[PDB]
Order: sequence, then C-alpha cells, then structure tokens
Amino acid sequence: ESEISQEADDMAMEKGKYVGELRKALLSGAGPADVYTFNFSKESCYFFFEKNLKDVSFRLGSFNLEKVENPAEVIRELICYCLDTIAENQAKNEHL
Amino acid sequence: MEELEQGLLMQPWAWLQLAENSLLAKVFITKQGYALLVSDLQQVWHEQVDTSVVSQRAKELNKRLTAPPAAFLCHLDNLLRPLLKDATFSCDCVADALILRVRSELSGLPFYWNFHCMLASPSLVSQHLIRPLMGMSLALQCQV
Repeated sequence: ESEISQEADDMAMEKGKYVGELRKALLSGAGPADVYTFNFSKESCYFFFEKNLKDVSFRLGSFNLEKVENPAEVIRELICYCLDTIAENQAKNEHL
Repeated sequence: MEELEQGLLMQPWAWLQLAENSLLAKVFITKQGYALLVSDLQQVWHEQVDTSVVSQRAKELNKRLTAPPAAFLCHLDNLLRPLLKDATFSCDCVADALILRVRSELSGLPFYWNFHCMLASPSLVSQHLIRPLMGMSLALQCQV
C-alpha cells in the first residue's frame, strides 16, 4: 500500500486517475493509441508507468518493484494454472 | 522579436474565462511562451513569458511538474484560444495582476501548473499596450 500511496502523492493526482494509470499500464488497459512507457524494467526491477501524453513529457511512473526469489515458484504455478483454466473453461463450455 | 510584442498586438480582444478576475484578458499562441495583453493605463497587469522563464516556472513554481519547456511550448502550440474551453484555465486572485495559468493539460492528465502572475516584461508591454491609446483615438474617433 505504501508504494501506491507514494506514487499517487508524487504524481500530482492522488488515485483520482492514478488508479487508471495503474490499471492501464499494468493490466494493459492503455491501448497503443498514445505511446507511453507503460512497462516493467528488469534493469532495476521496477515498473515504469510514465504517461508521456502526446509525446509531451509527464514523468509519472518509474517506481520500484520486487524480484522473485525463485522463478520456479511462479513459472510452475503459471504452467499449471493455465492448463487448469483451459480445462475448466472447456468444461463450462460443454455445460453451456 | 514580434511573436510576443507584435503578434501579441495583432491579437483581438477576447476575455479568457478566468475564475476570479473580470479584468481585460487575451492570450497569444506562440512558440516562445504565452503572452497576455491588458491595457488599462498605469498599473500593468500583464503575463508574458519566453521559453526560459516558462521553463523556470515549470521546474520550480509547482510541487510536481516534470513537464519540460517543450511540453509547455507544445501546450501553447496545441492551444487555439485566447479563451478557456473549460489546458485548464483558472484564476487565483492574489493581486491585480491577471493570474493567467495554462495548465499542464493536453486533453488528458491535469498535471499541476499554477501561476502567480508576475509583472511581465515591460519591453513587450509598454511598446504595444500604449499603441491601444493613439491607435484607438486616431482610428475610432474618426471612423465612427
């Protein structure tokens, strides 16, 4: 919660549309209509979400993230959960 | 340089929709800073900037403003109004000087950019805010 609060305070907009920035940069809610830096950098292991609207620079993102202690913990979970979701969705497809 | 004194002079009267002040108002669309013009005889309430001072008042006049000079030269460049569409424009009446801000807004983020209207540059003021006087007499009082 501390990172969310400090980002919202820093970016001159306290979650009024900063939640929009988070959900458009992280959850892919921002389309490629206007280019920004809405991605995660592994260089410092931080996700940048600077909304440089219309190439007019508004430094918004570039805030820290964390690195997995073991890539297996999430990669194996993904490789299992994905197939699980496929199976459950096919089952509900047959039911429907 | 005529883009802030002559073209500003060639700017029709159009009171920008401020929030507090009812004084004379119009802003000039430039690539060298926004330009106000208020001619009322002997207390200049004028707001004139260049790229340098708009850069400064971007980097220090607001708590969160990472917008470079090019950002505001574009915002003014992407501005067609000596008026306000609502670039949010608002007035905080702290002095008789017309507080005329052109926010860091480009149909999107209302990024913070506030004003304390300084006593603008007298070179672009006294040259072409007194031209109203003799031009106005010599034109109006004869053609009417």
